[PDB]
Amino acid sequence: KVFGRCELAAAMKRHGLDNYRGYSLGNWVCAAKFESNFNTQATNRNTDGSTDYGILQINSRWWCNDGRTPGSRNLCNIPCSALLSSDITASVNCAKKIVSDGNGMNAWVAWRNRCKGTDVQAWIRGCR
Ligand SMILES: C[C@@H](O)CN1CCN(CC(=O)O)CCN(CC(=O)O)CCN(CC(=O)O)CC1
Ligand SMILES: C[C@@H](O)CN1CCN(CC(=O)O)CCN(CC(=O)O)CCN(CC(=O)O)CC1
Ligand SMILES: [Cl-]
Ligand SMILES: [Cl-]
Ligand SMILES: [Cl-]
Ligand SMILES: [Gd]
Ligand code: NA
Repeated sequence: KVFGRCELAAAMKRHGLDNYRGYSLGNWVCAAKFESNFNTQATNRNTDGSTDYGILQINSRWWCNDGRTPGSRNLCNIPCSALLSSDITASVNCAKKIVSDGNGMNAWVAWRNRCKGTDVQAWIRGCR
């Protein structure tokens, strides 16, 4: 599924992401835009053999099982394929554990380089 901006904000807000660990809703929509272009089905292969999955490009090295990332962890206890669903529940619960782990939203390279220090509220501007 490719989400609209307002549609994704209302779904992330309903799953409790708004101000989660002090990160306003604008930071999360911004991250999703530059990680996946709002597409749940996005995948990107990393040079170490791990793969990034879904709207927030979560990372088979540590967070989920794709059966092809040797000696990796599954700390969200999910198949990576669950992170590609039109339902973002798995992606959101998994992101709650990542952003809680010590480095906050710096875990998302595109958030750090394209959202951090900007007018992030612009990303939910006009939404009900
Ligand atoms: C809401 C309208 O803006 C829709 N829109 C009309 C055309 N826009 C005009 C403009 O945005 O000023 C220019 C192109 N636009 C650049 C950009 O958005 O930054 C990329 C495509 N957009 C992406 C989007 O808007 O989400 C969809 C089409
Ligand atoms: C040409 C306009 O589209 C100018 N636009 C500024 C104003 N936009 C317009 C809008 O989308 O309504 C509102 C804020 N916008 C939200 C979003 O696009 O998702 C993020 C910033 N954008 C990033 C981008 O377009 O890639 C900068 C370019
Ligand atoms: Cl915001
Ligand atoms: Cl594996
Ligand atoms: Cl933090
Ligand atoms: Gd824009
Ligand atoms: Na794994």
